[PDB]
Amino acid sequence: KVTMNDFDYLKLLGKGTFGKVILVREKATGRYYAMKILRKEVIVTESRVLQNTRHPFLTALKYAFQTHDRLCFVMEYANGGELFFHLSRERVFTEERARFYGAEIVSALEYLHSRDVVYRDIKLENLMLDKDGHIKITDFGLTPEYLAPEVLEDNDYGRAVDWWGLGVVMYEMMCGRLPFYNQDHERLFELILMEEIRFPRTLSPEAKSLLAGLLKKDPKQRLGGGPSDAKEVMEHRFFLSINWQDVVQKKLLPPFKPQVTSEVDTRYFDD
Repeated sequence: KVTMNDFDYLKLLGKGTFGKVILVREKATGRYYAMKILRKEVIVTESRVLQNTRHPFLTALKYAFQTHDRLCFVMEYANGGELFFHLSRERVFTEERARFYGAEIVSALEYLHSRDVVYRDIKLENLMLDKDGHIKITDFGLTPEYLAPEVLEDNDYGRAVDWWGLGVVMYEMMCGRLPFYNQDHERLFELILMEEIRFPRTLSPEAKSLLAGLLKKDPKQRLGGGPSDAKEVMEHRFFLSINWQDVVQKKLLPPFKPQVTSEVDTRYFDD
């Protein structure tokens, strides 16, 4: 069985109300993982559910053990760096790059929704790349929150919020900044709920169509908020060139390859 003594401490990946996430190395394999340490005190929809949700673009739960105090989840750790870091080193991504990343995300989401699982955390900080250029949706953050309108108005974490999160993520990928990046900030509540999001002119009209769709304020009208869930999104104008089987097969080539030797390469483990 796994136990605290099976790992070497590397650094803190994230702290939080729920607990913390540490970057560790399993002495037996020399392999790297992120260990989420949840206070039992503080605490279900997070345990087991993720424990089993396995998908190419979802971080995998390697081991799940518990101390008498906390709950520990050792999960695979992408070593190709964080999306935020790559994005910012380019200000924006080519629309085809957005595309490449968004589709791997759509693939994960279609999957989670097929199991009546709402992700709630689709956002740039939760995105990393693995050694090969492929996306890994993480479960934790190392930025203003852009909750979905129905979450702000009704505390309604239904399927749609994931599509809303997909839109905010690609809007930033293609524009280089959030939708209300300049407008103060304590304004976010009223802006998200009632301000129209405007799109740069430099955006292909399909891309402009996708964003306008993913960012609909009415879940009932969002691209993906319809009973067909992911399908509305997989079949959007913006998404034609795509081969979804290809997508989930990791058969697509990543438009960017992180500069790591092997998953063992610890070079992205800094800033």
